[PDB]
Amino acid sequence: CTWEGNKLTC
Repeated sequence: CTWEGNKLTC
């Protein structure tokens, strides 16, 4: 799980 702009994406 990592960050995308300011959302969490897994």
